[PDB]
This record gives sequence, C-alpha cells and structure tokens, in this order.
Amino acid sequence: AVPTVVGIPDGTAVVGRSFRVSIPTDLIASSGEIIKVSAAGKEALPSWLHWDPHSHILEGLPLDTDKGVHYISVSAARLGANGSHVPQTSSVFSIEVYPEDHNACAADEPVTVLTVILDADLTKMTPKQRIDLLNRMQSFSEVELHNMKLVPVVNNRLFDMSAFMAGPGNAKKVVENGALLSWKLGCSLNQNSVPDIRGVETPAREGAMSAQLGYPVVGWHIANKKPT
Repeated sequence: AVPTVVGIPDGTAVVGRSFRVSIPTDLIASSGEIIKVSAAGKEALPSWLHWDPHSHILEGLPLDTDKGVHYISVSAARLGANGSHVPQTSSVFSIEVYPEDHNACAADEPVTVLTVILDADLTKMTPKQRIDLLNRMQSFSEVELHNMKLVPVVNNRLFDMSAFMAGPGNAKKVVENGALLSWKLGCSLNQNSVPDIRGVETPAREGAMSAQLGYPVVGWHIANKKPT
C-alpha cells in the first residue's frame, strides 16, 4: 500500500496568447481511477482554462483580468461500489499569467503587425471558443496558433490611424465590444517590404473570412508598433 505522488512543473502564460499543456494522467491515475482538474480548492477551473479528459490537455486563452498565479489541482479518485468518488491522490501546480507581453526585432526596430478587427466579445466566449477562433484564423494568417495574439478592444477604438495599409471586412454594424486578432509580419516593414496579404484582404471583404472564423470582420490593418 505504498502510494506514489507525482509532481507537475509550474507553467507560464501571457495575456492574449494561447496556452496548452499536457497533464501526465497516466502517472497520477491507474486503470479505474477518475481524474479531476480544477482550480485548487474549487470545483471549476479558472474562467480562462479548459480541460480535455481524453487528450489530457489543459488549454486556454487568458484575458487581461486573468493576470496572476493560478493553482491547478489534479486529483485521482476511485469509485466506490456506492458511486461515491473516494479521494486517492492530488498534485498541485501553478500557472503564472503575465501581462500583455509576448514570450525577434532589433530593439529600436518596430514590429510590423497585421491586425484583424472582429465583432466579438472575448469575455462572452469560453476558452475553447477563443482557441477555436485562433485556430480558424490559420488558413489566412499562415501563422501557427500559438503565434497569434487575441485581445479585446479597448475604449472602443476599432482602428489604428497609424496603419499604412488597411482594408474593409464584411460587417456593416459592430454589435459587440470588439476583438483584435493580430500577428507579426516582420520588422520595420513598409508597403513594399510587406508580403502578399491578398489572402487576408480578399476573404475579409467578401465574407469568406468571417464565414470561416464564425464572427463578423470589421476590417484589417497593418502598422508598425514600438517595441516593449
């Protein structure tokens, strides 16, 4: 009757960036043991996380308000002939969510970012829905899921007056607060140095992009930002 304890390393996350980690369920559990993943001392996971029982994947997309350390408890329980879940083990680790940062361009060299304005509200979306949205943007951005940023609109600014390239989407009315899905194109680029973006601009205006993403597209723009 020698019980085994499993340690899980602490994780790190960044606001607006996808987060996904594999949980070693095989070590924590055995043939007939039920796995439970949630915030330590709670029945549910933090609002930004999602647990996939069959793939053993803890994933999510943190908002500015999820900044901080989150203690996640993974426990294994056995079913009693009575149907009652008997606590057997429990490993606990944390995930620190850093402020909108991004874990490159020469310091003084601004980043060329392509942004897509969407008529959506991240606070009204489950983490899974936030992940799926990013996933659906790959066909157009040609940038891996973990390399795209997705954050809410602030102070109702649905545009960047400093963009040197921009185009319209399919939406005529913006109903939700709005969301910004962006990604890096290069360093200190201009209209000529920028790659071919027709694959973004065309679908956006025609409605093919919104049809794939599942949300209306307000427009897109390309601008150079100051490093941080």
